[PDB]
Amino acid sequence: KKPHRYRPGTVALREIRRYQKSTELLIRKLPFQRLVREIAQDFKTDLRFQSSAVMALQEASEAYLVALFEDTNLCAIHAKRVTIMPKDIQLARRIRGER
Amino acid sequence: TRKESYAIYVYKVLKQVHPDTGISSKAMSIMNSFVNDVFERIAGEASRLAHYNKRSTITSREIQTAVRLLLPGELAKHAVSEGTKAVTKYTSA
Amino acid sequence: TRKESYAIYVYKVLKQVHPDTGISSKAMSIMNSFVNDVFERIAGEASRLAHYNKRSTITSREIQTAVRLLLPGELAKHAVSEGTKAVTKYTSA
Amino acid sequence: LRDNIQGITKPAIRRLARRGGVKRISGLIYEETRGVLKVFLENVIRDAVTYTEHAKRKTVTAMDVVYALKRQGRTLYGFGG
Amino acid sequence: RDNIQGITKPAIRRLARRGGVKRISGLIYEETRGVLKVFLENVIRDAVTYTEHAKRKTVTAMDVVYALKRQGRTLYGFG
Amino acid sequence: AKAKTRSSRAGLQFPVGRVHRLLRKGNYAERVGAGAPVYLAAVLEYLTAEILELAGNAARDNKKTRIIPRHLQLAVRNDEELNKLLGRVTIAQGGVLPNIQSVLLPK
Amino acid sequence: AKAKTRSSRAGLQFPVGRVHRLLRKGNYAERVGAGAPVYLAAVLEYLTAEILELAGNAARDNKKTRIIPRHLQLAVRNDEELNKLLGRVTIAQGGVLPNIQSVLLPK
DNA sequence: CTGGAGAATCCCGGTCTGCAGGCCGCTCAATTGGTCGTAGACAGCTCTAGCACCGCTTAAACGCACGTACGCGCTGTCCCCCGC
Repeated sequence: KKPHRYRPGTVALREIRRYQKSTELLIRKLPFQRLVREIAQDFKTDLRFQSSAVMALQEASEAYLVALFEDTNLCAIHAKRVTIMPKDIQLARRIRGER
Repeated sequence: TRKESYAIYVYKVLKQVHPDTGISSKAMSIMNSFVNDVFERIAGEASRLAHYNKRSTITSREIQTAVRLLLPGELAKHAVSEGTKAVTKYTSA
Repeated sequence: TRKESYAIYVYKVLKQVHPDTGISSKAMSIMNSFVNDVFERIAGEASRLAHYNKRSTITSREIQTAVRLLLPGELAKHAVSEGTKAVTKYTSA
Repeated sequence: LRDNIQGITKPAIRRLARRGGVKRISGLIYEETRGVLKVFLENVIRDAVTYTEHAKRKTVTAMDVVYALKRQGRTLYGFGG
Repeated sequence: RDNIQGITKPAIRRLARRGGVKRISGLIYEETRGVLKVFLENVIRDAVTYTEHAKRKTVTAMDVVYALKRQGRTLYGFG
Repeated sequence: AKAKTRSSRAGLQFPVGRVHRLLRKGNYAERVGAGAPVYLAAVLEYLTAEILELAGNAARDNKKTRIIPRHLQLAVRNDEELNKLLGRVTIAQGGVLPNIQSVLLPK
Repeated sequence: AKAKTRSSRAGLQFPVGRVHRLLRKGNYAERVGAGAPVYLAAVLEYLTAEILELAGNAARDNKKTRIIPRHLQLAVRNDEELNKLLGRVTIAQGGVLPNIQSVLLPK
């Protein structure tokens, strides 16, 4: 009569393995399209969009985010830590040249 | 032979903004390098744009778009204003 | 209208090296884009080489130089060998 | 169109980090991720709209996105070429 | 022949100081030597390529300028 | 005599004539040399052969008869020189290399 | 009639004729618009004036009558938009901005 | 060490289906042949700078003594992120 729960972290490793083998998008399509159109609203009104364009933005953004996450993980590990801190992201972006 | 540069024009611009400030040779060499760099960047972007729209002519609109793409914010706005004013003045003249 | 691509030649090469291997449309487009990008890189580098040397022609020597500049090590050497072999064969025949 | 950046839910960023090889994640990360993503999207969309307008068009094509990504040093294959 | 040892530790320390570095480990110097060597190969290879394509035997500064430019490191003040 | 394609003359799979046309239409120079398009076509063909060979090896390793973007990404990233060449390229639906840092492994 | 410079007609200091000639010989497009070199020269002149003003300010702050590469570097790095524009540009003998991290300061 | 237990994953048939690839008609872009103009290949000339050498001079690198603070290991606390 025990809940039989897994230890903290093994599930994280399992999902890391799961998501490092797949290739599909990880973000819901409709919210991403809504955000993209909202951002584009500030540059020109009544703008129409090809669907292939929105897929292109989604792919590029997810790839860039994965790269940034990988760099941030290295930065945090350099601090002998296991959890990711925003300071790691800031340092990584600064080193990349984005800051 | 003779090699052309931007020394005289940069000198005149300097005398317009700072009518008393001198300049060294290394500085104006850097000036000419910077001018050439910007020229090549804008011209290449304009050529890319013209090829993008299947057109054989490079007009001032292409340069305006290229400047908007290459310069950040306020610099782009001010440069657009300068180019528009110069074009209008030359056409009127 | 009609758009052209490198699809047939890519499929030919695929059958040459892996005669029993198919390919999806998306991957096929990926190779098409890759070939286009490499074409642009080599062409731009060759154009810069010609302009630097004040030349009117893009010859195979410029192509070889651009290949050396843009390719890493063994890729560059093998590509140079392949290009020289193809040029020799075409010249002879 | 207001309050869409909240559309990127915490599980989505979690999945993104898991694909990024991240095992333990702080709770005060997600808003930073959203801000950075917003900056990147703004930077790309600005140039994409510039390209679309220079062509005197009213719809944004994927090919415009391709040019915008290329000019920012992030080349993407498989979207027209 | 060990010109890589021509890069003495005072010069490395000076460069670190201009870089705003206060405390330096002893293992740093050889690491800098290696990284600088790698950078030098990367630049010089392209420089020699340009010199050869021009069918010349003397490397010009403009060759170095082009090599740096094509590597994403633009340099001014030399042409 | 009957027309003989320059690709066949040089024994290549890629269209040398189309390459020459693109070279002339790219505003790259005033005039285009005779052998340059052949050289470029040969180089493109060789690189295509390299990437296709690696992708086919990967797809067979995954035990599929068609090459998908995942196999392309695996082939490009696993090769040192190909990854070096395509260092700044994003492959749609390419996924990531299954790499995990050692420190996060359960000990 | 007497020759009048196109720069004077546009009220510019940058040589519009030289710009147009370089555009023609730069292999950018088959045809060049008449209003193109004027626009390009105007943009170049504006940017030159901006950075020259900043460099003159820096040189005056150093009580020097001539702008040196150090002044140019200081002006470029201090101006946010200018620094972003020349992000990957290295200036010879420009030095670096004097900046020291807080944690290294004595406490 | 070490069986059980439970959850997670793999695998092997069995079924369906969209597209990969082959086939076909056509057409326009590649080809062939001939003209002509001119870019650069080539030989030749000049003289600049790049290489080498030598002798002083002295600032900088080097070696070393010495001392201290900091990177690192260790420990206890709590809170906050993960598994559900």
